Amino acid sequence: MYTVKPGDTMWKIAVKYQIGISEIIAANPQIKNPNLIYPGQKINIPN
Amino acid sequence: MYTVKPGDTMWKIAVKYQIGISEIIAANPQIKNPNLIYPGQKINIP
Amino acid sequence: MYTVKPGDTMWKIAVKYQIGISEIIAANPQIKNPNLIYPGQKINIP
Ligand SMILES: CC(=O)N[C@@H]1[C@@H](O)[C@H](O[C@@H]2O[C@H](CO)[C@@H](O[C@@H]3O[C@H](CO)[C@@H](O)[C@H](O)[C@H]3NC(C)=O)[C@H](O)[C@H]2NC(C)=O)[C@@H](CO)O[C@H]1O
Repeated sequence: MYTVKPGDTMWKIAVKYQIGISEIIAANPQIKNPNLIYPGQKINIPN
Repeated sequence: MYTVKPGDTMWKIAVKYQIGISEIIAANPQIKNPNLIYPGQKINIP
Repeated sequence: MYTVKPGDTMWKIAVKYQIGISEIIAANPQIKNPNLIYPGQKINIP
């Protein structure tokens, strides 16, 4: 549900959606490490 | 067939040369982490 | 309070510590250019 933008970190995404980082991680169990994601990939955000 | 220069990122090389970001990443599976590239590295242009 | 590993960038260190790039930049005003950190350099992680 969010397309990663250049420079984004998980904290920035968490700030934008006002949700904890661990909730975003739990929505994406296929991700090996968020340090491998690149801009233009889309991650799921639980509402 | 592009040599990384200081200051480059994979997104900047894709935007500057008009290559899609998923295409440049898929052309370069030898880059373990697309966020970490170094000057002098050669990357493939699809 | 953290030693830069070969292969670290400020963005990778921020993502490891669950913080943002501005926060790690703010903590390190001795770093002239946040894109350029060196192996073995000591930085602050707040
Ligand atoms: C896929 C994508 O574009 N990701 C973005 C990241 O690339 C970008 O981080 C910056 O990445 C470059 C390239 O890896 C880093 O430069 C490297 O930095 C190290 C440590 O200083 C240095 O040894 C390398 O020589 C140098 N390489 C080059 C080619 O100059 C740069 O430091 C990263 N910047 C930061 C602040 O961590 C991040 C952040 O802009 O965004 C991703 O979206």
